[PDB]
Amino acid sequence: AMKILTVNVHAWLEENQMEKIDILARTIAEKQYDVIAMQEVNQLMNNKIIFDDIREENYAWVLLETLQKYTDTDYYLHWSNSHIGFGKYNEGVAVITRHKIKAEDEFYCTFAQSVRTISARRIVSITINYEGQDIEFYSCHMNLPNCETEDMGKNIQTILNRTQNSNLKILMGDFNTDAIGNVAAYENILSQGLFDTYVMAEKKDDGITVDKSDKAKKRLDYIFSNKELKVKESKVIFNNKNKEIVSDHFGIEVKIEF
Ligand SMILES: [Mg+2]
Repeated sequence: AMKILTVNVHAWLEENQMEKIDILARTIAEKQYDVIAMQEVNQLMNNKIIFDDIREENYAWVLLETLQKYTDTDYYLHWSNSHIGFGKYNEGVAVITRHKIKAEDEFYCTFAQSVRTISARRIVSITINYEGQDIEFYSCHMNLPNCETEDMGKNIQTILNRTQNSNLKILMGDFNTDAIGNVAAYENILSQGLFDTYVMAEKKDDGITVDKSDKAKKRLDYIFSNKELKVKESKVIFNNKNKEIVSDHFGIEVKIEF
């Protein structure tokens, strides 16, 4: 039994930011997620390094320090910068985890690899040894499918080919692709040898992750798998129904057993 969460946090670009961080932290605390995957995690280019490449007030780092307020459980942070973002931010992705790790990677899944290009996207992977199996978790934030300088297929192939093994690869995040609207581009995702935990789930809700208040209701965020899994549940979270809103995207919360 393992519980996963993925959430595009729109870091430091949200109104009411501190309360929203607090909501997120409190939730992670109650639920005790094994792995949290986060996209649009920002830090100010001009702030001091704390350590590695992480600058003061990095959203993820703040989240973690807030998390410590509500749980004794040791959480670990792995973050990677992608490109120069909104304003004077570094935009990146992160993974938080309850578990210690065997491996960590940060790499570009895109052809663009310059911090000066919006379409350069770095991925963060984590390897956990769990119940005598090695599992790789990937936090992803992809470009629009129609993006004329990146091939989403190729990019996904880069992620999947980063390690050459027969490990369970779990691949989490914002894919900028509506499973309802642009079906051909969502089908294309799966063509890469991917299984969608939403579809595989025993219990599920409507699955909507972005709401612009059916005209404007979308499913843009996912949790994919390279193998078929026993997926007990797949709920949306932080949507003012199951927990308060913390971003401009809602999060996905998935329960897997193995
Ligand atoms: Mg956004």
